[PDB]
Amino acid sequence: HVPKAPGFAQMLKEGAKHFSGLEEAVYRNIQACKELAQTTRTAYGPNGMNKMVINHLEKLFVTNDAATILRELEVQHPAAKMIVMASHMQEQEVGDGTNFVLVFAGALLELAEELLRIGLSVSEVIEGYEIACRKAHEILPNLVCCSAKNLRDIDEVSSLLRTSIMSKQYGNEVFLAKLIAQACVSIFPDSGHFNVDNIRVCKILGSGISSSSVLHGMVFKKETEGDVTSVKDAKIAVYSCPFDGMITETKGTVLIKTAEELMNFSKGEENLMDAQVKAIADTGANVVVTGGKVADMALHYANKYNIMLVRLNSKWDLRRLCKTVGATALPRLTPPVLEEMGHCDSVYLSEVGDTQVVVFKHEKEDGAISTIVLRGSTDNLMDDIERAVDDGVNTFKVLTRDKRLVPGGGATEIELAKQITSYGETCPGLEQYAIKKFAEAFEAIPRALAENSGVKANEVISKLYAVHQEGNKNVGLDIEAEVPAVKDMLEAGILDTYLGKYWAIKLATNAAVTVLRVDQIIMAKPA
Amino acid sequence: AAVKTLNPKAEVARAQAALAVNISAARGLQDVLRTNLGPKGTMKMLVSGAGDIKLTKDGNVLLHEMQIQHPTASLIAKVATAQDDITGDGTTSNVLIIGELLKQADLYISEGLHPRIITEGFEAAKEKALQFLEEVKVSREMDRETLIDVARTSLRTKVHAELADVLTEAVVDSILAIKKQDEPIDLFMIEIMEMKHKSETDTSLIRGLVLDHGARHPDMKKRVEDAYILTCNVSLEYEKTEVNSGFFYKSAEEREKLVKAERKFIEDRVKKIIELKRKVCGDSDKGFVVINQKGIDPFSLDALSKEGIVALRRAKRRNMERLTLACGGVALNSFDDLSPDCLGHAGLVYEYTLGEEKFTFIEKCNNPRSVTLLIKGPNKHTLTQIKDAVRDGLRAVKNAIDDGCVVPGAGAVEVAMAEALIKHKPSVKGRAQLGVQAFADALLIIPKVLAQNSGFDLQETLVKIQAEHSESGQLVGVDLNTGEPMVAAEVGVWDNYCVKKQLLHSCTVIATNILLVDEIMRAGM
Amino acid sequence: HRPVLVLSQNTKRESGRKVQSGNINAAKTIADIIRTCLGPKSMMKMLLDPMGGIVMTNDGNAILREIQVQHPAAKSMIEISRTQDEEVGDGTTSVIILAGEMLSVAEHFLEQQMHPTVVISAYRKALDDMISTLKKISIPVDISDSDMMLNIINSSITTKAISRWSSLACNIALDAVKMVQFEENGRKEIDIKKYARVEKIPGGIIEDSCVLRGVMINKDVTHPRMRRYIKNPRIVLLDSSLEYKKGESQTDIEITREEDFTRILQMEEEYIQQLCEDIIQLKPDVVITEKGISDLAQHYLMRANITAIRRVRKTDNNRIARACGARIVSRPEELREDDVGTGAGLLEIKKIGDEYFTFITDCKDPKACTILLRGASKEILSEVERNLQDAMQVCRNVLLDPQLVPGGGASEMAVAHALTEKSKAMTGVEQWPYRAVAQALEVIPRTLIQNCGASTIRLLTSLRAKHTQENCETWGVNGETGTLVDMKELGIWEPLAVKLQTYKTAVETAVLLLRIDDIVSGHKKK
Ligand SMILES: Nc1ncnc2c1ncn2[C@@H]1O[C@H](COP(=O)(O)OP(=O)(O)O)[C@@H](O)[C@H]1O
Ligand SMILES: Nc1ncnc2c1ncn2[C@@H]1O[C@H](COP(=O)(O)OP(=O)(O)O)[C@@H](O)[C@H]1O
Ligand SMILES: Nc1ncnc2c1ncn2[C@@H]1O[C@H](COP(=O)(O)OP(=O)(O)O)[C@@H](O)[C@H]1O
Ligand SMILES: [Mg+2]
Repeated sequence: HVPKAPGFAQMLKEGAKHFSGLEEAVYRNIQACKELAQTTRTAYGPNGMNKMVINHLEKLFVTNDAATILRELEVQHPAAKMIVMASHMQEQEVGDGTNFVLVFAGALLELAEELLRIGLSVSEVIEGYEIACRKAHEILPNLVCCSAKNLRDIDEVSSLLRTSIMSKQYGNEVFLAKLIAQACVSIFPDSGHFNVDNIRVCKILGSGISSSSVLHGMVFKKETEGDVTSVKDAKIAVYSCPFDGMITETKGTVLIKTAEELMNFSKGEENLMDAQVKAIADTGANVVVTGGKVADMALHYANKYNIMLVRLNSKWDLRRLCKTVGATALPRLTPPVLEEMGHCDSVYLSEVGDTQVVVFKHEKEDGAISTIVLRGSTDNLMDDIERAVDDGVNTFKVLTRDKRLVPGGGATEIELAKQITSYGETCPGLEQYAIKKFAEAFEAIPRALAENSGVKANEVISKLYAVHQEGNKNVGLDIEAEVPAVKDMLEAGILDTYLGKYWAIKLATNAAVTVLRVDQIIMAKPA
Repeated sequence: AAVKTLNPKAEVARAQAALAVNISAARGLQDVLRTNLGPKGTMKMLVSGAGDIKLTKDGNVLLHEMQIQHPTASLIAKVATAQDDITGDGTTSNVLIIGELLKQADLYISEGLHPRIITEGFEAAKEKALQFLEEVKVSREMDRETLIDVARTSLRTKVHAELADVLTEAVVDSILAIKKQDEPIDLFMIEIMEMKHKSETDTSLIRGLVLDHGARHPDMKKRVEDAYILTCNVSLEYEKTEVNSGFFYKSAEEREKLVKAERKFIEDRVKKIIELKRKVCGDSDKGFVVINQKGIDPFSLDALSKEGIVALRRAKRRNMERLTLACGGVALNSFDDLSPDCLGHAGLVYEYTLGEEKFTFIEKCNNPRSVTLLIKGPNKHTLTQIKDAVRDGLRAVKNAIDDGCVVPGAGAVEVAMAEALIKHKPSVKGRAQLGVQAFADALLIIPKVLAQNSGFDLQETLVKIQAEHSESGQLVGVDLNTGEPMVAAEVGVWDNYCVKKQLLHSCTVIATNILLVDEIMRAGM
Repeated sequence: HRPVLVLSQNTKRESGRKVQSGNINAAKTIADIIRTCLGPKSMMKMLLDPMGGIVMTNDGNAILREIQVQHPAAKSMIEISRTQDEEVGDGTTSVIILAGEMLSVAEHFLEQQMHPTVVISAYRKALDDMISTLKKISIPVDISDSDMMLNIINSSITTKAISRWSSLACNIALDAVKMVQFEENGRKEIDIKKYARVEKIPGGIIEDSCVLRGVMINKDVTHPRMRRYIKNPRIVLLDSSLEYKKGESQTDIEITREEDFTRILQMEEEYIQQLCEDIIQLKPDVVITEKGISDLAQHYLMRANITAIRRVRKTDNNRIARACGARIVSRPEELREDDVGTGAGLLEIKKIGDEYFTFITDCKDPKACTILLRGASKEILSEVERNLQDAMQVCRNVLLDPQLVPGGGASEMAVAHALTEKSKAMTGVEQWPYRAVAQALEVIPRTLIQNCGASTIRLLTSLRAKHTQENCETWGVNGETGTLVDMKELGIWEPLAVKLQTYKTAVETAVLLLRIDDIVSGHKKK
């Protein structure tokens, strides 16, 4: 009775799907990336909300940073992965502004559907977006008002680091700015390459955030196996070999032929190990840190000559200790150390938060490495502050590469929305519609700041263009209370990552163009 | 797809997809039905789920009894149903034009052009092809030798030309003795009976009627000469009252007086019949035959057998119309005005039994105006060959009488119609120049299929036929024996005017509608 | 097994932005289905039904009736096109595209933290101004003119599949409405569903299809002795039977004597002769009833030369009562001279394709006609039947309201500039959703150029500039060529009742679907 429609020309798939056209491929890639823009719109800004995200391993991730949210969400849409990998490249390049890519490119594709369904196809939206993107990189040097050049000390960088902290830790914006100032400035390479790997975070479970501090050195989570825990001289000899003797590598076999070789073998092994431990006690060492295991005879003479042993099973933690005390990891067993010793000020042990730690505390010569010891009530809170700390470390690397800053908090995106609209009105072609839609994509970025603050964004976005009458270029958003009456950004001190704003516009424009180039999708059968 | 969003169990086809569905299905029905067009075609054996053999090659019987489940194949089967309903022949040639109107248009739509531009050229070509058909029709004043050649063409394309010489004398002579004086010929006056007596080449034309039932009494006469036909619609059997009453009697002797009383109203109808046999001067043989559409009880059959009246029962509805014209009597519904004026006449009424199945024959009428083709096929599938050919041949000679002009034969129409569209192809003055070329190449499949089914070359035959047409004025055609271009108006190959008129109109609208379909989908579950 | 103590078992709950923006995507989906079935360059859409048939059509109402959706907001849009099909003829598709676009611009303001009651209150202010604008740009129609009414119905069938036979379908649809324009008491009524029967017969050509001046039925004569060709018959319509049936009682006869059983069977024959003698006192020619006729009733009508039709339907008896001027009686002994349908023309029992058809045509002044459609098959004859239903209802709207609106995009852009100039005096928060109604009306000239392949940027800029001046204001989109031609030269005119019902149903659909913030599914009823 009822007939059906079979395959027509190329239905040769064995369980796969095929998409072609503007409605089946182009418009469905837009609506899929629109849901990711509305997902992280709530967690954008200083008034953003956290998200308890549970991955496949049934563990909890609660954060307001959009970079670590997409790493736990198992997205299966192919065009949605293009806006996830574009936000991951913002984290690898500058380390801040990953939420800016999801809002800007999410608004670029949303306004692209309002252009393909109204008029010209993707051949002019792509060419219309690239014209306005090149002009967007010309206004950004003209919007620089301050610079992070004068007085590079712990007082000036405390206020310059408040913007990256208050966007994820709004209430703890003052204490975390001081902890990130005493750690980033202390590891300065004296006008050289700034390394973000030289700042570690030791999560200690215990009291609140007021007990957190920064120690000049390294803090581990291991034991001593001895009784020499009080060391004040701190002459550190670093070894990468296991501190248990010297065995061969091929087979290893003791061969006894008479009774004189059997009885003297046990006493000959103890005298061989005694001469090696006392060889480092004559050089003045106090702390001997090894990488491998340690025999029982090595612990007998370590406590006899009163030297402290530190076991580091990790090999990447052993390389960071050599940059801390200024030593060299020796692959051979204990030599007479000439000049490759370490030199610290105080190596001790203390039980903080029911966790016995080993602290290589530098008193006077403080700047070789820094470790921020965070204290939190939960283990999930210490992970969110560590994400806020690592965004502050990556902000200090941006100011090392480029000291320029632009007024954030919405003051930059309105001036970018005004100048691109001036290029769109003076364009004598049909591609001027995509240029005016490129400026409206900058309009939705302070719109997400007002919706998270509980303010009506229509009255917020109306006052921004009213105060930008060709000469102000600095008024952003005052989201501290309702009925905004928005003020200046240079006076409040909200300005951060001009180089972060430079790569975020370039990566989000190339992400939206790459989606619009996709006209035909051929997927396979998933497994 | 949008239909997949709302209804996930609803398949769909897009613009370039639904065109490939309809075109590939039109070539599927084209490649099957092109092997049976004309006299040189091949027979098809159609077996259903029961196991009966249906051996035929008519285009309407092929499309109906075929295991195909396709929406495009169901659209052509609806157009092919109306072709065999009003004019008979022209069903196999109907599908090949639709299969070529979509194949020739596939070469232009896939090469950048729009399907609507091709449909604009089909209408401009159909108007010129319809005016050209009115110029090539030949009026021959409906001669009885012209109707032989018209019926010979339609019968040879359904039988192996040994029965076509027999069935031509049974179709033409049956259609002439129905109506005169320019009256519309009713095809219900010809009864089609299926026998099994001798062989397939023994189908004769009974000038009267053949009834499929015989006498229901062994004492009745089997052969009655010079009989009177009394056509009745009364019920001679026992019928109860409409109000349910029931008898009431006291004694046992009063019970038999009620059985005699309940049959008194029945026997009064029988006394009206046996008195009519005495009022027609019954001092001779004077046979009486009652067809009697309603059934007769055996109490009245025993009463009529003693008087010498043959009585039949349980006839058909149209037997009171065919026998009324054949016998010349009046079909009565009551016995209140019985008279010899309502009686019929036949010189011979006899019966014959074929395996406990009697057949009553009525013959020797003066002006019957109603006949019966007596098909005597040996097998069950051979009866379906002749029945599908008789109703194809009777509708062929009916259109040649109602229309005063006869259209020429196999290739004398389609070749000249395609060449007339080439000279009018630059007359459209627009983007529809290629639509007339696709319509002209689709009409040339009729000389292409008939040259392919005869074993000759397809392209070498069409060159010589179009050369003899362009270098002359005669409508030359295809020869199914030698392949040389021969004129169809002189060799005796004709066709109907209404068949070629409806082939240009039914195939054109169904091609302009299929090419404008782009959303084949299945929803409603 | 202890069951879990729950509340509202086996149901779903959904609220927030997933339902407000979820009903928009369900309405945008149906607008993309019939988007290629609006202009004159539209294409057919072949459908498949579970009954086994095939629906190949391009009308927006017949497409959505064969689509079974599971979304509740998608079921609302199907009932919108059913409402437009029952009110006017050619006003359905245009509503589904317009309601999908007014909800398309409504989804933008729901993202701007605007309440849905603010957008609806701006939609009701825009709805009251679209009705007042169409009455200012209208034009009075002379309904007595024959050639003026042919141009109105030609504008409605240019979209449909009968645009090829435009010279024939305009004369059939106009003459069908003018015959059924009946007025007994002081009230004018046009019934084109009960009196304008569209009978289709497979076979013949479409050019031979014409509207008959009378009715026809697919019924043969009861007896072959009866005449099949009467020049001027006196048609008497009956309702009761001419047989002897069981009464509505508990009648039972006790037969004791011998003469009693033969008397009952004679009284059944005399009862039929009593009613057959009562109907021949007026000397009729054609007797038509709705119930059975016995053979004894055929015997009296045979010798009186009466042609009897047996089992005509009830809907066909009411249609022939208006064509011949008869009265359907249900009592043979209560017949009067005013119940006889005199004035009927030639009655002929023709045969079309091995089937008899009773033709009652050539009437003097019939109040009901029958359009005889003949085509290639039943597939395309259902298309012409659905297109003539949309061609006769657009002629009914002019006879009830003789005002024309310039269609083809000129109607939608004349109000889009009227709403734009009227929005300058708002000065409030409802000004911006008021501007989106004028931009949502522009999707109707947007669809006329996307179907013919014209440019959507170069044409909308020139068409919006034509409505800036108040002089011409009737410039629309030529769907045939693809340029901008004035509608006073093309002749594309739509009635007022089609354009008013299009705007009134598209706005109120957006009123209903914007107030929906919750959906509960999974409960049973009684
Ligand atoms: N004190 C403040 N006042 C107003 N706006 C602020 C303030 N601090 C931060 N913001 C805004 O919050 C936003 C946070 O963006 P963020 O999510 O950090 O981007 P990314 O994900 O690229 O790091 C910035 O765009 C900034 O404009
Ligand atoms: N004797 C003949 N010689 C040449 N052509 C013939 C002859 N008989 C039939 N034909 C051709 O065969 C074609 C098909 O005939 P037929 O099968 O009866 O009709 P259809 O194919 O429509 O069922 C006709 O168009 C006719 O031109
Ligand atoms: N020749 C033409 N030129 C421009 N527009 C046309 C032409 N013919 C029809 N149209 C437009 O096509 C549209 C068809 O609407 P339609 O789908 O018939 O509405 P409904 O579904 O209510 O019948 C009309 O609104 C009309 O403006
Ligand atoms: Mg930040």
